[PDB]
Amino acid sequence: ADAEEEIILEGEDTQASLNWSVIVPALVIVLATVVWGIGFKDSFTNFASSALSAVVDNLGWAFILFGTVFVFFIVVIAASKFGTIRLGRIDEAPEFRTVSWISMMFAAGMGIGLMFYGTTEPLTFYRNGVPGHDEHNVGVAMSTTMFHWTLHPWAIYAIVGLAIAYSTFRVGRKQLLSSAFVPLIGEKGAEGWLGKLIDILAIIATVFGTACSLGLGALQIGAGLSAANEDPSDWTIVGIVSVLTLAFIFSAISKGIQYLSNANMVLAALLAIFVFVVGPTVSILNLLPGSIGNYLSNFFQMAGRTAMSADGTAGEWLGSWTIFYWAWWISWSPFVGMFLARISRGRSIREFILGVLLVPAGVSTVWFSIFGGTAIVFEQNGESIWGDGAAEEQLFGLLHALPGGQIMGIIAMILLGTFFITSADSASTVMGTMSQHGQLEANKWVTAAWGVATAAIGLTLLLSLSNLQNVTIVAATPFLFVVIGLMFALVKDLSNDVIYLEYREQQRFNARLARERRVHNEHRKRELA
Amino acid sequence: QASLNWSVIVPALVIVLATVVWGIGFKDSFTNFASSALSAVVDNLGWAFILFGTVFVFFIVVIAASKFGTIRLGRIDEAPEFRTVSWISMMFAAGMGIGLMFYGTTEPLTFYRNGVPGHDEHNVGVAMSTTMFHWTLHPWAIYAIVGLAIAYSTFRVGRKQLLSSAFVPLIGEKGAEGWLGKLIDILAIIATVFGTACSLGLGALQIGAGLSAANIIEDPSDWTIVGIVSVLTLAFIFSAISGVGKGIQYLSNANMVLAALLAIFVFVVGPTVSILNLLPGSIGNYLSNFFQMAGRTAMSADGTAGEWLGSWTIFYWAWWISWSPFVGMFLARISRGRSIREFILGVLLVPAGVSTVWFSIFGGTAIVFEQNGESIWGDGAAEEQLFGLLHALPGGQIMGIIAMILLGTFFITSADSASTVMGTMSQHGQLEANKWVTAAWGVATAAIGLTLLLSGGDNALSNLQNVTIVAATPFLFVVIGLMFALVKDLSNDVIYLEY
Amino acid sequence: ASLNWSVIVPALVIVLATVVWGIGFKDSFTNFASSALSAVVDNLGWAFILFGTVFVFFIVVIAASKFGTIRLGREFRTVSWISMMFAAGMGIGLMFYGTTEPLTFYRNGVPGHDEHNVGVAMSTTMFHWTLHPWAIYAIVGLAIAYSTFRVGRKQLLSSAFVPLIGEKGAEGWLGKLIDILAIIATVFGTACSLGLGALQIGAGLSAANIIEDPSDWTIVGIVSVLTLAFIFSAISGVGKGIQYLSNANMVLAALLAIFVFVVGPTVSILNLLPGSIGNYLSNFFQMAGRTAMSADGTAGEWLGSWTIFYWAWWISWSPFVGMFLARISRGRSIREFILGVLLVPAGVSTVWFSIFGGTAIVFEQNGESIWGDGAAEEQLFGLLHALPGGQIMGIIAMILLGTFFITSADSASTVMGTMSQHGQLEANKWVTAAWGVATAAIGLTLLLSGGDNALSNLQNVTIVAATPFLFVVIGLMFALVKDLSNDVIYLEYREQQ
Ligand SMILES: OC[C@H]1O[C@H](O[C@H]2[C@H](O)[C@@H](O)[C@H](OCCCCCC3CCCCC3)O[C@@H]2CO)[C@H](O)[C@@H](O)[C@@H]1O
Ligand SMILES: [Cl-]
Ligand SMILES: [Cl-]
Ligand SMILES: [Cl-]
Ligand SMILES: [Cl-]
Ligand code: NA
Repeated sequence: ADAEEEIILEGEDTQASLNWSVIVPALVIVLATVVWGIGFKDSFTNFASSALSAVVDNLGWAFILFGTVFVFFIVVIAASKFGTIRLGRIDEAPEFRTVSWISMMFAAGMGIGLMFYGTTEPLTFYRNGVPGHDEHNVGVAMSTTMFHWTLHPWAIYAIVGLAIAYSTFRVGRKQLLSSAFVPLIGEKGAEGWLGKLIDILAIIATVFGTACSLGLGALQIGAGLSAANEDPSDWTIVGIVSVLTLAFIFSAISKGIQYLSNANMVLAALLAIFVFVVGPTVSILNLLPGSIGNYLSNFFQMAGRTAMSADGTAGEWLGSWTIFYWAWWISWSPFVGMFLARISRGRSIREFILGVLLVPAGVSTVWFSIFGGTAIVFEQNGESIWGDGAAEEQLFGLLHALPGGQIMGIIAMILLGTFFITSADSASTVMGTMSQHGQLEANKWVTAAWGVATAAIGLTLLLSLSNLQNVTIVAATPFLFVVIGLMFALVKDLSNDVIYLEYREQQRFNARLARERRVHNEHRKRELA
Repeated sequence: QASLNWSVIVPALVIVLATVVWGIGFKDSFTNFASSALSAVVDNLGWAFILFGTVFVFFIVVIAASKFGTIRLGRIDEAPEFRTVSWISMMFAAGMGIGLMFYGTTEPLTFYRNGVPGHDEHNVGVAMSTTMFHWTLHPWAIYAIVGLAIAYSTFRVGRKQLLSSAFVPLIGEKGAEGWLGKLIDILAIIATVFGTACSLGLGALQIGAGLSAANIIEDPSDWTIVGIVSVLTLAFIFSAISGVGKGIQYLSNANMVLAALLAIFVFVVGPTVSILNLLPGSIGNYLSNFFQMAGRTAMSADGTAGEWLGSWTIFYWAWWISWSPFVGMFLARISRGRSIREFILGVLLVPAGVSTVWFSIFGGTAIVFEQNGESIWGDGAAEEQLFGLLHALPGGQIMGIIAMILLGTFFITSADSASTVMGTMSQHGQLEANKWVTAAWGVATAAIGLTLLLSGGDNALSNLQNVTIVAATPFLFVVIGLMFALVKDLSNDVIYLEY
Repeated sequence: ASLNWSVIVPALVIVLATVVWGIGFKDSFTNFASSALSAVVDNLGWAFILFGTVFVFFIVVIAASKFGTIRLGREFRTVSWISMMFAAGMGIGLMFYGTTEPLTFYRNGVPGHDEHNVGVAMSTTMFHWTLHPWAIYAIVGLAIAYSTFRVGRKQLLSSAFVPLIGEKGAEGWLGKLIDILAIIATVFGTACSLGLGALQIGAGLSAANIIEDPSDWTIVGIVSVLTLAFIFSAISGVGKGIQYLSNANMVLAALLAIFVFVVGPTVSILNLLPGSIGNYLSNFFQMAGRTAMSADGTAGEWLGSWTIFYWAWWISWSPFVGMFLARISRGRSIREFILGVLLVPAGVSTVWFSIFGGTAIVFEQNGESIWGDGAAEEQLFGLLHALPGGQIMGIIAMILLGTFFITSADSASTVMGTMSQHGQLEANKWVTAAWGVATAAIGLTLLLSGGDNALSNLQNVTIVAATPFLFVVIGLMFALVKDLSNDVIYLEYREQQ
């Protein structure tokens, strides 16, 4: 027994048997997407469309409904009795230091978005207005954006994060996105076909998710070069893709990820601390209460905005906006949960939440307040930043209108890169981890096999943005349910938790004990007469 | 014969008969008292129905979150007689009914076509968010109070299953049997009379305007809107005089089918995707606009919405206060041994779920019809709009015949479940009501339905509403004061003292 | 017996100057008011806005959570206690802006909203007079009352900062500075409040057919009269003076409102209770989020003379109010004290505005306006005269107006003397009458500095006076936390599992 016991400890830990049926079926869709997008660029882009108008139009309500559920659900679980439960066992304290913890996850699950949409999204919602609302409305412009980037999207991570972190550290299963479904699917099913199907959908959803954030990032680095210092031909779209395609493959191997994302303060924060002072410092402050206040005010209105909203005239806006962000963050969750779990060893199910929602929310707030704020201010001063309307161009158009803009258009260029890099190395490691049966430390070649093959989709979704968008949206549609159902696994798992049962056992006990106590003191007081 | 309090049955009868006589005999000097009182009630007591309507929702929710939420309806540490899933399935049954049939298509659409006060017209959200506001939290918060009350007094303590006993903490022991004890249980009865009879009329009128639309009867003549009732009035008796057990589940299961069937029909045939969109739209909006709706009044809209109210909000509120005695019993019965916290959340969410999807489907499909050039409005006659909706969909010719029947079945399960509850408050809290009393009440109640329905004449629903409003008005304070009894009663509970 | 000179003298140099400067250099004086006003507003407005809400959430978090159970002790009847404090914290408020505010927000609308909009005219008026302000009273009083009754330090506002500044700190230059700002803030606030009051009472005589002239020889009478009248009460201390007045003050309060409630648009006023509350909850966050950047930039000026002024004003009032709230709240639990400064004062503000603002709107609606020439200090009486028997009740309103101020003045004065003697609870009458008159004569300064410069200086000078004190009120928000966590009843509970 002793010889077969410890032999399996070093067995699964060393296990590098790359699942041939988890990797290949993914390599298939990936390279098939590349070729069906290189060789076929006429019917492929039609797939993106017809599919989108099917996903968005027939499942949009599901993103809309459950998107707001995932928020509440996890807000409950957090303030729930399951809160005190420690991810792993009570023999484990926080793995990394808190500040390094919250910083490693917020800088890992954060698409280049804040760069890309930070300046645009608010300035757009302000110029063109959003459905069911007037125009040039600061409140709605801010509240809406906030709504896209704070609690709503980040509770998605929390769910998958807690679902894996528990299924792994607390129970002891392998770090598969499918093992988190054991409470429902069973020990057998997670090793059956579904287990893979999920670990597949997870990988494919991860790919399109990263490739999108890659394409957008590329377009903006390129547009960042076009306006700052120019490449009409796709030499740099494929060249700057390489610069990054190789950059994050570095950390996937190496800690390098523990340090790369760590420096996003000298870069990102600097940019913000810069724009804060230089620009409309006061106006920005005015948008802090204006963002939180208005965000809280209009919250449910947004969760209710569907296709019938605005007298049925919003189906489009959603697809271009909200519904895209939902599906897009979803495609990221499979691997952002994987990562979030790891650094959350020993984190209570509660503290894990607040560090996943509140911190990233507070930043997303103070970020869109600066750039999206300053932008809307210039738009007001008649000193527009809009330009041609190309989001990729706007970011810098704003920076440049500020004393010391060129120097920051370079910083924000690299920052745009690193923002992707630090959140693409974690992707790869996970791409392979699932490629090798929850192999915590995947062979550095298999992860690099994905990270690069994932950028082979970026060069496709960008050379053949409504493709980087649509394809991503479609690639996440099924995995949506992988989060919706996951929201059930996490419950029928906790509810089967030892320490919780030991609590719910000593709970029933007392109602009986107390009952006896009061019933025999109702006789003492009744027999008294 | 028996000892069933005459002092509660005679004062109840006289007022029902007086209304049937003063409704039939003086069918012109009755409509006056109707609009005359309705004007006093809505003007002078509108702020009340409004202010307290929302109060009840706070009160109830505070009582679940409160440390009282752990207490369970019955002896200490008692447990449910049914499984939490069978429990739910019974409230689901309580959800669907005539009100949903009648106002399921009309109400939303109306708030679209016309828009509500303080808001623009053709507003999909607001049209739903308002509907929700009428049929979800607010209405059930009321029932949940009365229910919670009757369930505590009966199971936790051991008082008779009566509303008077619910007031013991305040009125005193001698009070439940005294004048108030009878008064309260009288108002409760007449409340249930016009409360149900209201539901009955809608059916009889809808069924009627459904025959003239199904091309069976020439027009909903004042002779047509009679044959409808009387036969369903005979249908009632048969289910009561041979054991009322057929109404609670033998018809419930029939309704659970026809209804679920019908809803699914429009759901799949009609704009399935739109209907779905109106799930987060209904809920999402209904949360955004909750308090703005809780603060709407005659002053609202620059002082120009006190009428919109008396025809909707104030009416419904009065229709809920009135039905609260009946629903309180039903709930109280199928909820013994359930914790208060678990009780409320079930009585608020399960039903809310039913209404949400239901309106989301019907109204939803109506609103989408409006949006896309194809209106079902017709003559604005809410009675016929359900069918109009139906006939606009393929096979909507047979579904219009089915709805005709589910109305009958409902007309029973409503006049049937009510007859028992009505008979119960007549016999000192007797659980199993007499086979003659219930059967008698149901018919009496229906007699009022016919009365209000015929007394108004052309679009008589006014009376139905007005009178219902006038019947509930006193019992609105009953419920309000019922909040106070519940609190002291609970603060005196042995477990909150044990803790 | 040994009044802290370093907290008094340095606190007098500032008020003994705002006079000579406001009287000697009349021009450059207001050129500072109008200047500072803009600096504070344009640059700190965001704060009053932001943290203003922090005060509501934080205080509600505390009261309902753990610490709420803590007692404020190791004295006064309860129903007298509420009036004691309500009267002490509430001044000219309901009387000066009780008719004009809803009526103004209605006619003109409010930044980012249509006009003739009842719901918002209430939501906005209610926003200013219910929770947000009274949370500013709960905090200061709390930090003090606790630092004193639960810990043992003196009632000096400074000592409530002990948990952060140190037992040595509240004795250092800050603890004094804190009790220095505490004094001055308390003074301007009552001066501004006195200016408005007397000013309104003056106009109360104009259309009263008693004194047509807004003559100084008249307002001065009313001013000094108020002074001497409340000096009687301040010196008469709690039991005999203050406690007796605050009840009488409430008595008139009802009598008036009751009158206006029956005589005026009864049902409409009732209709407004739900409408006032509902809308208030709905538009709450939107209002907490309304900033100078709201309404596309246009919201700047409005906030300047409405919201921000209010917050800033209530802050110049937190020192004495909150500090007095504490003294009369020994034994009162943390939950009983926080729900004692909010619920009832917020629930009394509500009924008030629904009866007055409601009638004022209800009038606007029937064409029978009561706006006149748009002079706040007149509309109250315009409202009354329109109601049968309003002539006599008009006089009651004038008196009650004096009362409202009086009950707030005495508490101020006494509390001031407490800050003048290292926390002497019941200081020498002569000192509580010294500040009572000292602060009083300041009222004349801002009133006799110019016509519009009354409103100009009373408003602005007050704002500045409570500009730094704002941080003081946000600092207590920390010192109070630590002072709480490290409490016996709490230390004995943290031991779980
Ligand atoms: O539904 C109609 C009801 O009113 C009728 O009388 C009404 C009718 O308008 C009308 O029948 C009556 O005057 C009509 C004169 C010719 C009818 C014969 C009358 C002779 C005197 C007694 C009443 C009937 O005046 C009454 C005014 O209310 C009759 O009483 C009945 O038909 C019924 O009660
Ligand atoms: Cl705004
Ligand atoms: Cl119990
Ligand atoms: Cl809408
Ligand atoms: Cl309104
Ligand atoms: Na006062």
